[PDB]
Amino acid sequence: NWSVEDIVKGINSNNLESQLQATQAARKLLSREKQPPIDNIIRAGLIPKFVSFLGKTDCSPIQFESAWALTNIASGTSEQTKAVVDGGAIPAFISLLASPHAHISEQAVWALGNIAGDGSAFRDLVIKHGAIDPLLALLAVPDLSTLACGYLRNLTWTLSNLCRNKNPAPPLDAVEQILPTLVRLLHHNDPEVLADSCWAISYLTDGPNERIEMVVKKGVVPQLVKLLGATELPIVTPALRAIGNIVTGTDEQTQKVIDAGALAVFPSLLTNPKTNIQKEATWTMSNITAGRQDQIQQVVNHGLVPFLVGVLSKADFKTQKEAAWAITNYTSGGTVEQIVYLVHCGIIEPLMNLLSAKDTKIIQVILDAISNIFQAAEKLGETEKLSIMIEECGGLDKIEALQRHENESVYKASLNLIEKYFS
Amino acid sequence: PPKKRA
Amino acid sequence: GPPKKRAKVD
Repeated sequence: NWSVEDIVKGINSNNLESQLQATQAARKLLSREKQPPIDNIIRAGLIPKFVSFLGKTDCSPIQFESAWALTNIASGTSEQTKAVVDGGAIPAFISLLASPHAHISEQAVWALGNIAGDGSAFRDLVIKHGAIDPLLALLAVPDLSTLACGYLRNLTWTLSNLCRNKNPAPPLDAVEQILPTLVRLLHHNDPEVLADSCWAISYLTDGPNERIEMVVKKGVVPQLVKLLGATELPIVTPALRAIGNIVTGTDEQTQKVIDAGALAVFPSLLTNPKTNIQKEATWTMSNITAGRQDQIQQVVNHGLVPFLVGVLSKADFKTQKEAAWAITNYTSGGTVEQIVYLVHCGIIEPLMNLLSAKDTKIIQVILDAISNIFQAAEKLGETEKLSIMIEECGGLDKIEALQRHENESVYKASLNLIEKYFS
Repeated sequence: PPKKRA
Repeated sequence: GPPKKRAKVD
């Protein structure tokens, strides 16, 4: 347990072995204390010395200890990560990727992951210094299973951070260069590699349709759907986010998710005990029911309309809001027969019950859906029978309440629904 | 029927 | 999402 002052004295000794012992002491402070004194180490001026130790090819022990110390400094706040970058650490760590010692190479991988993890600017700076080619070179083996497990997890995680963040998204050419390795990782049977590989794919699909397309073109949707059914929540969470991202794209991109068999997983996703899974699954459904009528029909055929009735009836409120969107999208683009089916499944009562929500947006969304359903009933001449159903379950009074509702945008719909179907 | 990100 | 950064402990 050295003091920072003694570490400084050791590192200033210009005795390589004294410097190694002091760098190890610094590593132990940074790795073993519960509040490690990162700012004290930075204020002491040690980062430039640590960075210069990364180049001591003749003393691989001090390369490792300084790489570890700098890794942990870079794991902190953006200002602490910036201190590491400002000391010249990026090119030094990239050079260390070529070390013949796997534990040192791996430590450089980890440190670069922390730097890129800070945000898009340091991510793009790591890329501009040329990290991608040597990172990918470490994974250029015929079978990933011959690599050490911890080593492969660290590389996967660092590559996922190079895929991470928007404003801006990563450079298109970097994504194109990383994707084949990422795809291979996505097929590797280590649950931690799979989780982080899924996380990377979820970042790359979180963008415009052109970004979605370069992922979908690599043929990963069947594997994402397989991972969608995993037992490990750390895998299902990013797989579902990536699937949800993809169906925000074109109808054709959405069709590849359906073709791959994703909808057969949604009975369990839409009833999942983890609130966030249910919410994301219902969000995903809302962007599928915003699709074509044949895509709505596959939602019907897989039996998912009763599950949407269920989440609308009872779920966390944010999940109920996504379900209200799913219904408004369904009623907006569905056929009359599909909308009739929705009503037969019991959508009206849970829809009316949510008109008591304090949230203004969900009220708007629901009234829109009710408008769409009446439009279907107009083409069948059944507008009265529906207004009976709505009054029968107490929905008519909530319509009455809402044309005294403060917000600008509930009146015109309450108003009009009454003028047309209730007076 | 519009898709909502993200 | 998952953690942006990771410290190496012990």
